[PDB]
Amino acid sequence: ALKVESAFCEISGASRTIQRKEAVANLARYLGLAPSEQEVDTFFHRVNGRCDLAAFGRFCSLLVHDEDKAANFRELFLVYDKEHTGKLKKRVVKMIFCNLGEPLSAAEWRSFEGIFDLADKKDDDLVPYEPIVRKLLDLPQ
Amino acid sequence: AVGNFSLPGFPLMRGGTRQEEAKKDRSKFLDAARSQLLTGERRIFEYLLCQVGVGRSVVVEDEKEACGSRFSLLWEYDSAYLEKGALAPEESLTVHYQAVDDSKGVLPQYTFRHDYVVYDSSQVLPRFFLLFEMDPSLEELFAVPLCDNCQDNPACIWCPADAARLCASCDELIHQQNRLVSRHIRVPLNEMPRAFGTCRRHPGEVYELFCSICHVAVCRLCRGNHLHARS
Amino acid sequence: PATLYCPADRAQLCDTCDERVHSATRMLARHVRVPANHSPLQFGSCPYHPSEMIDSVCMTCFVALCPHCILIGSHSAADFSEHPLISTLDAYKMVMQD
Amino acid sequence: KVPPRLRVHAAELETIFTRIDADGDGKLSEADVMAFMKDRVGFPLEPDQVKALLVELSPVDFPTFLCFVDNQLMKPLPEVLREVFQYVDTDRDGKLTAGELQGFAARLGLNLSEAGAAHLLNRGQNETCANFEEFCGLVQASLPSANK
Amino acid sequence: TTSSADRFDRLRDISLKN
Amino acid sequence: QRCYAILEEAITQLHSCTEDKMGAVLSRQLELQREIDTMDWSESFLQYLRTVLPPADFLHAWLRHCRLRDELDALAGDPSMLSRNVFPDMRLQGRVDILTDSALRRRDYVAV
Amino acid sequence: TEEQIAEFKEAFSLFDKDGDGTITTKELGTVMRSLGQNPTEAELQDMINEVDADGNGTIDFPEFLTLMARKMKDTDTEEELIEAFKVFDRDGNGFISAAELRHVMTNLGEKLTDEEVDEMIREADVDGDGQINYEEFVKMMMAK
Amino acid sequence: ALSSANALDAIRRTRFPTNLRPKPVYDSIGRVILP
Amino acid sequence: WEYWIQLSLFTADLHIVGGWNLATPAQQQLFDAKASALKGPIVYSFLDLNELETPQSLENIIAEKRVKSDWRKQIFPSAECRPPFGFEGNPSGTFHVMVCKLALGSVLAKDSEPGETGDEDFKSCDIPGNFTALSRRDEYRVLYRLKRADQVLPTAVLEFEMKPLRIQVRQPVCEMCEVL
Amino acid sequence: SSPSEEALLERRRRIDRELVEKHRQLGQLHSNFLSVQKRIDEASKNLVG
Amino acid sequence: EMHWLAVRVQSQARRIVSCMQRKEMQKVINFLTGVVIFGMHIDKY
Repeated sequence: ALKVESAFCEISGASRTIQRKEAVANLARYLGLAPSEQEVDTFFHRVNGRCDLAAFGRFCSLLVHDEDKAANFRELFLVYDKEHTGKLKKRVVKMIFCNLGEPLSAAEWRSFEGIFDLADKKDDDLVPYEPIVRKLLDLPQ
Repeated sequence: AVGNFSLPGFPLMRGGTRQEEAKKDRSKFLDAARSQLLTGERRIFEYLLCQVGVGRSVVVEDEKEACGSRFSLLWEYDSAYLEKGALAPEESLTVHYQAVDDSKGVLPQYTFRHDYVVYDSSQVLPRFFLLFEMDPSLEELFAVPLCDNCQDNPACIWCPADAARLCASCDELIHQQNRLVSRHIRVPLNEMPRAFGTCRRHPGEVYELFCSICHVAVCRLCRGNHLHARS
Repeated sequence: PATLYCPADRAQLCDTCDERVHSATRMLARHVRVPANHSPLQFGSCPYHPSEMIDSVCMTCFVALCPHCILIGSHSAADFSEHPLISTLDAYKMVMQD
Repeated sequence: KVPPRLRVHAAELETIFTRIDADGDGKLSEADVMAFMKDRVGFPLEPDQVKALLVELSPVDFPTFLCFVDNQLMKPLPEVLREVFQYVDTDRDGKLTAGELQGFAARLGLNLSEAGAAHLLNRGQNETCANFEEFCGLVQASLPSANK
Repeated sequence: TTSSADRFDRLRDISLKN
Repeated sequence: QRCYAILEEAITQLHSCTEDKMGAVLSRQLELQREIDTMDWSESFLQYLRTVLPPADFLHAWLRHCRLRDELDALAGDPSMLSRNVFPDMRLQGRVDILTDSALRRRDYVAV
Repeated sequence: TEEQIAEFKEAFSLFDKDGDGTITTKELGTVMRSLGQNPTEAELQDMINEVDADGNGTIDFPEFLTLMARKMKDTDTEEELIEAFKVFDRDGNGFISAAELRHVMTNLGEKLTDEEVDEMIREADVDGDGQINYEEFVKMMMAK
Repeated sequence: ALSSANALDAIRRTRFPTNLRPKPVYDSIGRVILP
Repeated sequence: WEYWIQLSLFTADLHIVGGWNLATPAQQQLFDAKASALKGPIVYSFLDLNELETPQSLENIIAEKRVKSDWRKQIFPSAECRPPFGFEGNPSGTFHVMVCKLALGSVLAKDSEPGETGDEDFKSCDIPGNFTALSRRDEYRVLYRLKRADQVLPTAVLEFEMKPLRIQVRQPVCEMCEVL
Repeated sequence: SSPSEEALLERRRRIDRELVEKHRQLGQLHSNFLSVQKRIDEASKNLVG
Repeated sequence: EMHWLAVRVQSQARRIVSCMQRKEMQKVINFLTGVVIFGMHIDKY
């Protein structure tokens, strides 16, 4: 709870309150969490403008989830890889995130390949998804 | 029974790792006190204040061996001290019903109960046939309250600047959260400026003077029934 | 230019960091914040001791006393012990309402 | 550690504002913070990060820069102070002789005596230069603590 | 507290099996 | 079995004596709780008419509302009395003993 | 209707496996069903005529939109799946027993076979105790 | 799947107790709040 | 009677068109004395003519001489009235309401617990012999059920229009000479 | 400040004071009911004992 | 599950941004505090 109280401070400032859309939708990610854009939409709608220390502390505790496992993330690439070779196409990789689920925007996408080494290859290149899953869940590759 | 004895129908809870985690028994105690108004079935306690003269007592174990037909004292020793008997009472927490709201209650501590077996009738002289009344809805003047912040241990420091009643463990925590609050002057709880109190033989107005013959507080209407009214 | 005062914690601390150092728990929330320069530490120096401000006033000898002028001042004698000592803002409001 | 250090240390904290503010209007502006970037550091911070800096600090005022100072020092001390040991050293030997402490921080606009700088490095055995962990200790020792 | 205390609890056990 | 028959007969007496004792007071309390909320509701309509009616309509509506209060005065009554002299007076008395037949022999020797 | 376009591109690339959205004609029926309305078997080959209108051989994004704009049934909405099993909830406990569906909707009903509804019971009842909580099932239906 | 919308149900139906800010002494009009 | 219906509907647009007292003033006094004999007050219930157990029109109740409704199994809306039936088709239309002057006796707040699916507990439960009435907060809406049918004396049928009626206002003229 | 507005306020005080007395009467009747109920529970533990 | 694989991407691609920019901003507060060392080891003497 000391990490929650500390990290809330450097963003809220002296007002002790986050009114910005971006800074409260994101701040739980320093604490180790993954709140969705739809989840923070319901959070900001219930606290309807102000976010205080008590509201953030349970925003961390009610989003601790046991579905961040490698078994559930490998099943997503397993169906698209019907041959079970452990590799998918890079063109398949793009529709999986831009188009499926929440539509990922283009700007944060350009920083995605810069940190996962997917910018230097061409669109139809063969890519593995085991480095994709392990680097995302911060397991050692 | 010589000493502190317990009376049935009284708010009387418990004093006080893997044993302290049952602290929720006090939270349920204050929950039950607020949930129900307690007339507490005030009673018809009829007691005999017997001047029991015990003397040169022999130390004896529990009652089953101090029964007259199996001990047979000498003419020197005259009573039997039941060592591992009685109950040896306890306890601080007690609700009060202060004015029009509930509180708590930290009763007087440092109790005992010493039980003596007396075997002949001339060591017992009844003196008074006391008919007395115990009602929990009245005022309890032995009224040490708890810390406001910590809601836990009995308060013994009153900070006049903070306007809060505090025990030692919470009072340190009051004054360390900011540099500014460290320099609050901290008087003990003792006899904080609260009031002087309204009269009991008639409500409404407060005491003003003192009597000094029968030591009791005197109000503005009280000196007329005072025969020495000067002192 | 400082105007807010806390009567509980004696600190003349307008605006500024009061939004962040005086809003922590249920503790710091109550803490009345009497504004408009209603500060007992603003009536001038003590004429004997020119370092502290007049914040207490005597209601028997009727002299203006700073903390130095009451603790080891002229009013710190043995016979000057039972005299009532109200705050100086309590004194000024008293003259206004008679 | 939300410092009441830097109130006792606000007489020199204020003179930092008078040097970042070239025009001296009481506002540390967008032009004021960029000018402080090139003359003391020299690393060119292009305007979308000097505007980014102004967000968690529109020109920003004296109480709110005190907020930025007192808040990012909450983080543990040896893990944050990292850049000081590597930037004050320009010969990059891991050591900090008294000359470049004087030079770079008088470009930051302050002073020391040669004897005062000598007492910092003379903490027991004949050193004219400090490393990572002992200068971290000199930070805590000279600074009255932020918890009371 | 307030004197007494340490002498009260030592003679509470009046059975002198010492 | 004859234990629990006597004990539930005391329970039935307790619940029946409490039902008509609390019945006189709870009926009066809900009577006055409705009385506060009905007239507070009536003031909410007059506060609405204060902000919505022009001054000519609101004077007529105020004359209407004063008669509305006095008609609620008439259609409320004033029983009081019986709902005030009922007291918390309940107590348990009895003499139940388990006796041997030869104990009943000794009881009759003392008694008639 | 940008939110309805979003439901279009999600189902279209879900059963697509090629790389640029061109899906084969076998799963043109499946992506149409995942929007949430019943098919007719003649409509299947009627879609293929606009699939091979330009000789593409595959289904491509714009002609999927003009196809769906022509053919739009009343889609099933989120709240009425709750009611669709609440009317089956004669018990009032919020639990829908597995065996009560099988008798009631097969002696009644328009187009239902013995094997299709047996798939519906078996996939809904994963614990095997013979009950399906329907709030968890409808959250497993269209929780978006 | 299971916990993703168990979280969505949780955020929807958990009550939010609010932290208490200090009582304002300067009104937005510019006056001083009097008892 | 108009300000009564205005109070019950939160509407400063409703204005009365007429009325019919279907009870003699001597009968109103007899019902008042019976209510005080029951140690209970009188509440006005503003019911729609078609909300009753069996609906009757105005011409039905005048000709047949009886409002033939079992007042025992009947639910009385008090204070807040629902909008009269029809309403949202013709809001500025003419409707009818009937006032049941009811002798509310001893009351029990049934106060249906959270989990209730409707008024099935407020319909089928037997009123205890101690009391003579039941109450329910339906959310200031109170619903009353009376055990007795010698406790509901209907007073008047009132028809109204929903369109405002403003006072004609006359800013003054000079008295001795009506020239300015 | 009409006579009906401060006859309204008199009726506020009269009914509210009577609510305070009736709420204490529910508390005393409920306390006595579970007082005798406790005497039942002690009579059950004693007679069966 | 693709939505949750997407928001782990939203978390991870955001972490790498402030491992640079916050490290540049605590850099700013570091030489600021490190010359609070400088300006008052001298007026003490």
